[PDB]
Amino acid sequence: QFNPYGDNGGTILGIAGEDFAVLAGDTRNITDYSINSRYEPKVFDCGDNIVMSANGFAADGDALVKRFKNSVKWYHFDHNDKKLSINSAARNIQHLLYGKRFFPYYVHTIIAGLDEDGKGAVYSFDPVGSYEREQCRAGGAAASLIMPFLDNQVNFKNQYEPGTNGKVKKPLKYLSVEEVIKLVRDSFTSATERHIQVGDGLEILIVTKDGVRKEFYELKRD
Amino acid sequence: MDIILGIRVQDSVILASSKAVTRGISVLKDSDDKTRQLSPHTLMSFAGEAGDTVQFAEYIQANIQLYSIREDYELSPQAVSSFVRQELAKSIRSRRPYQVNVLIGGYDKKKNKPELYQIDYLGTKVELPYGAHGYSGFYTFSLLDHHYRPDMTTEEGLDLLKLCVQELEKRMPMDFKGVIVKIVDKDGIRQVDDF
Amino acid sequence: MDIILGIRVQDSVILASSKAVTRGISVLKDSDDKTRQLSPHTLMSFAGEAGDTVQFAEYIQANIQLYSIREDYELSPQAVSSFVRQELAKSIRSRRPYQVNVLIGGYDKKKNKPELYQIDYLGTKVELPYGAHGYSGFYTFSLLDHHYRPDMTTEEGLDLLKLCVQELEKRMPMDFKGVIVKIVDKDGIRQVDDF
Amino acid sequence: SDPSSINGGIVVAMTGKDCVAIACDLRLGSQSLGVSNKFEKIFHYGHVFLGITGLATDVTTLNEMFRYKTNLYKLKEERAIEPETFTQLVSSSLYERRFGPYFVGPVVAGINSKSGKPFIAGFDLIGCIDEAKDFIVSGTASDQLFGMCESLYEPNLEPEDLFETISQALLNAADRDALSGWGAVVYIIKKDEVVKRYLKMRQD
Amino acid sequence: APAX
Amino acid sequence: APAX
Amino acid sequence: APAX
Amino acid sequence: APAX
Amino acid sequence: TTIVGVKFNNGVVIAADTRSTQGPIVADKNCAKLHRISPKIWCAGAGTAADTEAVTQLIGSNIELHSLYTSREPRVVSALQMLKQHLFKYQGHIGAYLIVAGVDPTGSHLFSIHAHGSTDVGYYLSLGSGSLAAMAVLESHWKQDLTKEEAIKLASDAIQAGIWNDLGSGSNVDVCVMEIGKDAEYLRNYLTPNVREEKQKSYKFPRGTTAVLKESIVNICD
Amino acid sequence: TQQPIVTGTSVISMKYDNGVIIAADNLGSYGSLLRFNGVERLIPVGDNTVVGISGDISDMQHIERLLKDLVTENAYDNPLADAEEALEPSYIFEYLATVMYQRRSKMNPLWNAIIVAGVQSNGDQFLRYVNLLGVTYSSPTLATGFGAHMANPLLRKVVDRESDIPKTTVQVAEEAIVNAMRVLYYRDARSSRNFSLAIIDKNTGLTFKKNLQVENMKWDFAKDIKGYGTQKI
Amino acid sequence: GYDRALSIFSPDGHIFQVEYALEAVKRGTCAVGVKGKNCVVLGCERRSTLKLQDTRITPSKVSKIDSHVVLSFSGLNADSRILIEKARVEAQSHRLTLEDPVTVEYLTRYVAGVQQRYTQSGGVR
Amino acid sequence: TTTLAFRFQGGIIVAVDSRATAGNWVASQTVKKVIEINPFLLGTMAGGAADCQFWETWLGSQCRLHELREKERISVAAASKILSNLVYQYKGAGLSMGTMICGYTRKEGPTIYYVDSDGTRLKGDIFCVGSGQTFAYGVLDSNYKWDLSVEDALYLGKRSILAAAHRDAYSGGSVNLYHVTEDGWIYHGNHDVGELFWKVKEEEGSFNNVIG
Amino acid sequence: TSIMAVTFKDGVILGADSRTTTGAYIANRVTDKLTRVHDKIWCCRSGSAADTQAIADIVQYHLELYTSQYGTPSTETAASVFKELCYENKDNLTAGIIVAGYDDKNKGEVYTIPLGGSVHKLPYAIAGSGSTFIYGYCDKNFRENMSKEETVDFIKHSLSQAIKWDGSSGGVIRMVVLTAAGVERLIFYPDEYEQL
Amino acid sequence: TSIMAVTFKDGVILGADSRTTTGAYIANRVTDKLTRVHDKIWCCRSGSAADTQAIADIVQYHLELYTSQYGTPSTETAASVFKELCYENKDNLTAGIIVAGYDDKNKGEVYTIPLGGSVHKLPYAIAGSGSTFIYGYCDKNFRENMSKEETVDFIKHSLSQAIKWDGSSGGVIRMVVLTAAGVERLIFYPDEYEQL
Ligand SMILES: [Cl-]
Ligand SMILES: [Cl-]
Ligand SMILES: [Mg+2]
Ligand SMILES: [Mg+2]
Ligand SMILES: [Mg+2]
Ligand SMILES: [Mg+2]
Ligand SMILES: [Mg+2]
Repeated sequence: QFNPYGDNGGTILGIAGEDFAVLAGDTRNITDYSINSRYEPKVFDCGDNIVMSANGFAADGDALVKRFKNSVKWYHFDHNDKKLSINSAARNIQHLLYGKRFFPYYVHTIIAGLDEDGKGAVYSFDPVGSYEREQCRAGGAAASLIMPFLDNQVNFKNQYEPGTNGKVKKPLKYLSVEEVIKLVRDSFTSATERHIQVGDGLEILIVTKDGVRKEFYELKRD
Repeated sequence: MDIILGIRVQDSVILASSKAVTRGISVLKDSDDKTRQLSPHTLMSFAGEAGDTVQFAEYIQANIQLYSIREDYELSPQAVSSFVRQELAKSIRSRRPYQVNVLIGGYDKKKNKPELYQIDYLGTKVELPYGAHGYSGFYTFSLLDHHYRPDMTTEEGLDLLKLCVQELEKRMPMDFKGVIVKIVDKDGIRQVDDF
Repeated sequence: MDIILGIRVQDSVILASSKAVTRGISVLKDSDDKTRQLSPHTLMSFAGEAGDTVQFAEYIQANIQLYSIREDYELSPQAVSSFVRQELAKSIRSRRPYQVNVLIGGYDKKKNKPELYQIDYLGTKVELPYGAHGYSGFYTFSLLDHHYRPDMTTEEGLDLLKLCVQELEKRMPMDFKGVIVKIVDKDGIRQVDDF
Repeated sequence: SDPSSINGGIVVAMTGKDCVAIACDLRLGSQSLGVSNKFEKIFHYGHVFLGITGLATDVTTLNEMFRYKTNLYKLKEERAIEPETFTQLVSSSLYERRFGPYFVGPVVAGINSKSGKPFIAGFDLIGCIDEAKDFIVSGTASDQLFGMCESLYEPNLEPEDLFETISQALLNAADRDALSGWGAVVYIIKKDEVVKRYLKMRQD
Repeated sequence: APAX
Repeated sequence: APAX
Repeated sequence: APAX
Repeated sequence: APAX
Repeated sequence: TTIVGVKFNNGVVIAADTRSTQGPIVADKNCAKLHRISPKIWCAGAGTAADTEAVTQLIGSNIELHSLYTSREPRVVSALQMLKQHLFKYQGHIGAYLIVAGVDPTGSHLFSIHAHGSTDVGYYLSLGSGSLAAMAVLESHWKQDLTKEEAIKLASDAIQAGIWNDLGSGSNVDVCVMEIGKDAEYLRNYLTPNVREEKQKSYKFPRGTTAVLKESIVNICD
Repeated sequence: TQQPIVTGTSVISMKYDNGVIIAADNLGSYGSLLRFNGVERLIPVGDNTVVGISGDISDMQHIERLLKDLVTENAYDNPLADAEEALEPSYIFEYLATVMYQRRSKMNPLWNAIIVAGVQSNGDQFLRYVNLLGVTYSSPTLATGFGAHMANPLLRKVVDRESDIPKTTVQVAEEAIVNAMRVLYYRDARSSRNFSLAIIDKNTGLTFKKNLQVENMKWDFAKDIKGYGTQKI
Repeated sequence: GYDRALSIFSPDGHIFQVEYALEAVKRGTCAVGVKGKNCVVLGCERRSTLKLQDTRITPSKVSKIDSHVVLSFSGLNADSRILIEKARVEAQSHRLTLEDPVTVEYLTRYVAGVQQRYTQSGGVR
Repeated sequence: TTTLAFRFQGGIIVAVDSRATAGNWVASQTVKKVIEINPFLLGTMAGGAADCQFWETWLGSQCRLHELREKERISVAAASKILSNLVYQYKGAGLSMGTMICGYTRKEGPTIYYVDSDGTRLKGDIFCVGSGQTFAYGVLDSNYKWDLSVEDALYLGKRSILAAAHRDAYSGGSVNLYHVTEDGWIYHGNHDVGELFWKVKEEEGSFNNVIG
Repeated sequence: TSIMAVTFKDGVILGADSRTTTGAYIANRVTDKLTRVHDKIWCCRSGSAADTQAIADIVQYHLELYTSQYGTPSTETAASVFKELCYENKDNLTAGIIVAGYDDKNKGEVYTIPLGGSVHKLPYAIAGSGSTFIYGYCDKNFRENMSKEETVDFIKHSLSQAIKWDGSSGGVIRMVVLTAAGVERLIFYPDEYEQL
Repeated sequence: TSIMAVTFKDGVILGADSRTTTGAYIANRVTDKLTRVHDKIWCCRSGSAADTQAIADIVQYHLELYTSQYGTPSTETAASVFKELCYENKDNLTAGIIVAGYDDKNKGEVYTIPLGGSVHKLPYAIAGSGSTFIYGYCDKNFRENMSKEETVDFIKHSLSQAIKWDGSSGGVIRMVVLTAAGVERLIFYPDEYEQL
């Protein structure tokens, strides 16, 4: 019987700071136990200071990204070149996803950019368009390995103030871009160690009010 | 849903319908009225698939009320029952059939007779002295075969109904949270408030 | 079968067990005692697959009574519970396993402490302040999490149990026909006759 | 219907400088229903520690079995069983039930009392030994534990530092698993003192 | 699809 | 059970 | 059915 | 499995 | 797994990667897939990890007893026959896929055994998920009359193809060389081309970070 | 909902310093029956693109017709059809990728794996893959079927990353491709000895070689193999 | 389907088919509505060039749309039946979905909407 | 999920948890399971995260159009029936929703409707909905009185979600609290179970099953 | 597989391809499917590699024990021992075996044992997946009392065709010659047989 | 079925057995599997009798209409119309068809259309269940530019063997000869072809 879905592996990760946000993903693409490519990007600049990744079944991921990019194009055409805010992108993507509720896109979607007050924002979606804004999200194959690390290191979960008798939590605070890139790089090397579908390369898109910058790092190729 | 009964006595039709609404391992409600007034002298009780029951009942109610307004006249219980049967008979061969069973109790004012119709989801119609849908019938039919008489009063009918509810509360596996009882006669439709 | 609960208070263990025995759409019985005395200070309630429950309970009872006669001594509740667990743990990999869940309530006379053990058909044993098997736990555990205190009297325990039975009679789909309550303490095992 | 995730729970073990740590959560449930908050998954036979995750009836059974076997070992050998040896005994005993196994994920930790070496190991349900320098993980939140351990861990931690690290790995992994948590215990094991600490964690 |  |  |  |  | 065996001039060499998987997760980064059946008969195993270890020890045990009983050094064909007849009896349910090699009074030998119990003879062999990557290399570079050093290079090259190109294989290369008239040399972690890079940050916590409820000294003594 | 009947096995390919090479054997199998032997599975489009196809041959022939119709359509009202508005490899690929994904989305796939190899008008090498699911990817080496398992590891020994492409000559790369084809003939039970190979160079253009054969095979050691273990003669 | 644009604009900005429909109303029997402090009364003339009429069965001029709303009219009698039926159906549908009978304004707005629709749809007068 | 809503002397209490799960994987601890439809209308979410979120924000748009067209706020009955008639059209397609539509209008008073994806629509004073509904019911039912003070009602609702969050593996994160009156809804905060459990254990002396 | 055995003037010749299959993957391209169960009684193996090896090993053992007690067994006897194994274990075995041997009384003999464990004595026999494609050819070209060189050619040409059409056959063509003169192993490589 | 078509010096010959099967029962022992779609374009039918008849009837209709508007269609064109039907309806059809025709420009041509609806132009083609048994034979015996008598013999001998081994083939051997000279029907009975 023909199975219209496949699984291309990889994993993605979004972190939001005070005046920036990052969207990272490995560059490995796989099916079963074979590597298809060691460098096939899956995080994209979509215009209007929005970056997007839709990880899982790549064909669905590409279709969705294409549709959203196109949605941004027509938003300009129809509303006098107005900037598509991250909250508006998120809601639009919900409708893109839920429109295929009964034949879903098999992807975990994350977008990152800046909210309307210039603060860093990360939005994540389930495959049929449930969504939520967060400081923090890992998605894809190694999500279960990385996400609890992020709860601990980004949101300081289960961490208390020493000598306060486990009564005063470690206080929340925004991270510098330098600190965030450190957590991203460590998250991915750890994920690469223990997950076979993660490796080869890491591409990070950083989003500030001056635009979108990229950084790339080698990952273990086994 | 589950328990719906009906008895026709000399001068009225009595409908008894369980109050419980259960989903999973939770009784969500214990005061549910499983009935719709179709016209001032016609009442319909219903049981079956969740959602389907009320959707069907209200849809029939809307159609009968429309007819009443259009002709300034009340359709006879026999006529209403035939309309309802046809709707269910169509439904059973649809893409998704209504899984609803009904009892229609009405007082025909032209004949001055009470009438009870039992119709299942397939559109199987029968006029009866007493009726039941679901597992209820497995206790009540035999009980009523024994105790029922054609010329009973409304009060005798209610006592006969107490017997049925008692037996069901003794031998039925489920807690159906009692019944709401309604009487249909020459003066219309009313509800007994302590049962 | 279905409902079995147990609460351990300061000086006793209280077991409450439903009285109904249902097969198909008929409640065959409303006074069933779902319990066996294993020794004078140890009581076991049980629920599960028809036939298996009593066969298992009586078999354990026979073994514990044999031990008592042989050694002229009463096995501690902890020891009895471990014996029972092993029997169920063997059973789960047999050709046909016992599908029986039990609560073992006992008063340890060496320690002067009441003890409640919850054991499922897989041989999963846990000692608890309060316990339940089947769907009952889905209402009572949270209720008991709220209202239970470790130092309650036997009377406080019974009131706490009234709360549990009330909630189950409100929200459970089935009519389980009330509970038989039994108290295990330093003076042995007795039955409360009006619950 | 998957026996390894009916009851839930986790075990993690780590090595440090002249020490080992082994920790577990305290949950025992029946699918969605939490039943017990006191169900410890770590046992010891002399100075050798065994943690067992998986089906709770088998966890209990295997503890009772290895107590039995190590007691006879001690009587005949006139010494306490060492971790390297116990690890082998665990492996033999599980593989003996190859085609009708115990649905468990055992973890061994301890210090060899002759050589002073810290030792940890993990097993599959069928007896396969996984010996490791660093950490072993087990249970329904094993993915999470692998993630936490692989990022948090560093070699040669002092006992009080190792305690923080293993605790944080357990806690944050448990909190991303619906079937693990409800309390936690951490054993810090040095050549001849063993401290046992109960952690404060979220109770949902 | 995740649930609530 | 793990593989190689 | 008739095959060839 | 290997066949010939 | 990836495993290989390569014959040469005066003996035989086997090699294996060191990755263990439980689904997509790497269970063990450095397990030993090379097993000693007798001092000069070694075994590489792929498939169900416990099965390859257990079946290798059992036959190793019986070979030792047999060697003692006969006052002779064990032969590879005895290990071969015992392994195959055992595996055949179990109709494939014991999932051991083995490359058996060694030297004995008869000479040097190389065999493979599949789990249903069929055996093969060859100058070069590969088994496991990475066997096609390895076999591509073996078919490309193998020749008649290899020296010991050529055979080692060829073997570890074949394992490397598996490490890089197969998601079921990774980490290190183990080798064992069995030369006629000499002791077998077991080269554990012969190659280590997948060393984890230095982490960006130390996650060592402030002491007292973790909230404790109780302490107590455990009694390990008598 | 389909099942492939007449099928073609691996298509293998790689980038080198000046262009791309792609190869595929001339077999059309029918299950285990090696039914047809003169099957061309590399289809050139213009003088700058070759499309290599594996999988169902009836669907391959359909795709041939689409490509040949695409060339026709591009020439319509196009005075620069053989110049600035000639079909690029990237156009041909995206068209195919679009079709493949639409057909999978209608639950009626074209049962193929496709590699589009060519050189863009600016001289850049194009190598991209698409299959019945509409999955697409690019790599310095690409292969389908057994090729993915056996050719890629060999071809990646030559070009393991982007930077290795300038360092790889057409002689080196053709050697690797031709060697990979031999290995596949040793090891793939649905391969043939005969194959075609095409080079698309940014200077020399398209060279299409038909009727190649696998040669220099090692079989001699077979004579020394007696029995399956203990047998001697 | 028959498509012709029958209701169209004339050079002076009038829609003659709508205006001629008004002429048909003008020819109709008189109807009057007066609302008191606490009631509304509907009066209707019946043209008296007709004896041998059977008044039991002859369509009355005031129609109940629901049990709390009535509608009367002047103009083409056959046309009015169509509007009354549509109005009656909408009244029941409103009860079904809103669980409340129609307001008089709502029901009026609906009937009005139907009438307007017939002034810019093809093939209908 | 665990969600509840109950009517009482002082209006309506609405309380929900914030956990989303995919199997045993805890997907989020910060889901907003109450949707604020208008200043007098609330909807609760349980079942499919997307199904609930999508159709309940769609419901808000439909309620907005009602008030533009009718120059009047929509009745709870009519708002709930839009949602129930919508999901009934999809019956069998596999939508998964258990929702409560909670609000005040002058014509109705404070009103709660339970609406689920089988097409069941029920008016009532007390409902609990979700995988943890039974746990919430146990506490809620055994302390419920019509005459609870606003203060007690808020706590009971909060405490009932806590009960379910503790015992039900698929409920947790935090409690979100609302109070609905004749003047509209009032938010009464987000309460992490992380701290709330220990606070309640200490102050109330309950949860003795737990190692203190 | 493709296998066959052919009787001729001086005895019998066995022939086979050398391909072992694991799906569409060739697990072994130089397999030896012609197997000795006694000095001048050999068999061709097809079907499951594990089953046919296990069977041949048992048969070799029986005939070794037969030899010790009663001297050289007949080819018929060897075929009977194969049958007994194949027939009695027909539910668990996938083994298509041709038995061929040389007596001095009986000259060359061929017994084929298909899946069910029936026995069939024939002048020549073909079997294995590839045999389907050469029923036509072999029936048209076989004669009795061929010479050694004619028989080698018949087998070479037949298996060449079976290998050409069957994807589950390939590699080298192996042959084993069985006469009064002893036992001769032959091998023919692709470059020779392919272009026949 | 067993069917084949062979090009030669003067044109092309089609051949077929005459067996129709309804299980192991022979529903028709004198079937005509060689079918006219135009004066000198014919086809051999295999697979479902109903499918192949329905297909051939439609093709005949298309080519009749083609003829009326544009004159005589090429054999390639006829094969294209078969393909279009077989390919587009591949899910619902069990039709293995060989198309053969004679142009005066192109001489004899053979196109085979297997199950999936692919097209393959060949010097000769064989198909049907019985064809498996004669791949060896036919590959060994076919040459290009045979004479009419050689081609009749090749087909007769080939189908004789296919019929001998295939239980789903039998009856008479029918042939249709296609040259510039016109159209010739041949038939050969069992007593002749069996003992070849
Ligand atoms: Cl073999
Ligand atoms: Cl026919
Ligand atoms: Mg990796
Ligand atoms: Mg948890
Ligand atoms: Mg919880
Ligand atoms: Mg077998
Ligand atoms: Mg072949």
